[PDB]
Amino acid sequence: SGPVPSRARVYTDVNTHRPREYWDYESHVVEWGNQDDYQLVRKLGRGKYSEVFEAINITNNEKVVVKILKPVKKKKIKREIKILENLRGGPNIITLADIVKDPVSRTPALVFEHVNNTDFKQLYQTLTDYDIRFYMYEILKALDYCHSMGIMHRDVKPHNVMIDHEHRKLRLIDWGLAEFYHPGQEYNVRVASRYFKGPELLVDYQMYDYSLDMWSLGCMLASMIFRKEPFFHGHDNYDQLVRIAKVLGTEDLYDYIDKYNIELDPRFNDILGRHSRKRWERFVHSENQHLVSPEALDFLDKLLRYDHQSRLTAREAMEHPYFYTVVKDQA
Ligand SMILES: O=C(O)c1ccc2c(c1)nc(Nc1cccc(Cl)c1)c1ccncc12
Repeated sequence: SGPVPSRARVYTDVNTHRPREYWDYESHVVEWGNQDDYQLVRKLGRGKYSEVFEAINITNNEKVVVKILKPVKKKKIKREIKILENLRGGPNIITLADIVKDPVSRTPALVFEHVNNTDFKQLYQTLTDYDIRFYMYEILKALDYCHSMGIMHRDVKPHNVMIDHEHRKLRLIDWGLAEFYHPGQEYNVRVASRYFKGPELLVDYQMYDYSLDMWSLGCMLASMIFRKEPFFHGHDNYDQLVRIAKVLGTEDLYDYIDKYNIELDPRFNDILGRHSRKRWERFVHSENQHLVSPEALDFLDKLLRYDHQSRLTAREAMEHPYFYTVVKDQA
């Protein structure tokens, strides 16, 4: 009978109501600067499809970041650029400063705003209960903004959240997997990073939406409040669902599969087994208790749901009691 269709509960038709130039990124004309305006200082890291460098803009001595793209479809480069241009100036969204090309190799590169980041592997262990609430609220500002702008990030994870802790400044980076939400579209499920993949990706339910990012956020929150990084530690995409099922239980998983008429891959039948929904208190211990509260657990419970439609939206999440003290302090 095929899967049951799904629509986002919020910002459903935002792209339909915009001119085609907004979302038809393949038609976007890119104007490439000369990479000679930037002098590379050092390599910061290598990605799946990019090499990132710290650089200096020789014209004004500003420190920037240059993301040299490895060859990918021109379609995909135009998508990242168009999304970054559409989101530019939005709350906690990384700023695309320039688009250049090396004169010799012709390799395209994206120039970004520099953030003085403290890596999550060093930062998260130092965060107070207030800090987690504060930064979660900052991520929510970025997500509600991009979702309102008709964009799903599709790769929310600690590496993609650059935090200048000294200045309490946060930027959501790496828009390379981001996509425009169009109601009825069947998207690629080979997105996000394993540990942050929502159950919709794991069961191959393609008609997903912005709510995908809310699952990923919930994975981040659970790792922060429980000091268990990553929270769901699967060995592969199949075992990832098993790890989730051992916490959220199998009853709701099978109800989700039923509701959407999802044809489940036959290997899941043997590996999923039967598991009760675990109480969040089972993850609380002497070393993380100070980060856990009834508000944190209620909020986490409302993000970590199989049914993507039942998760809090970024706007609903911002209104949660977990953030009452942050919201008070920001006024
Ligand atoms: O991709 C983007 O959108 C993107 C955008 C901005 C930054 C970035 C990636 N990666 C950075 N650093 C980084 C750190 C570790 C490994 C790698 Cl590969 C990169 C970085 C640092 C400071 N300011 C901005 C950025």
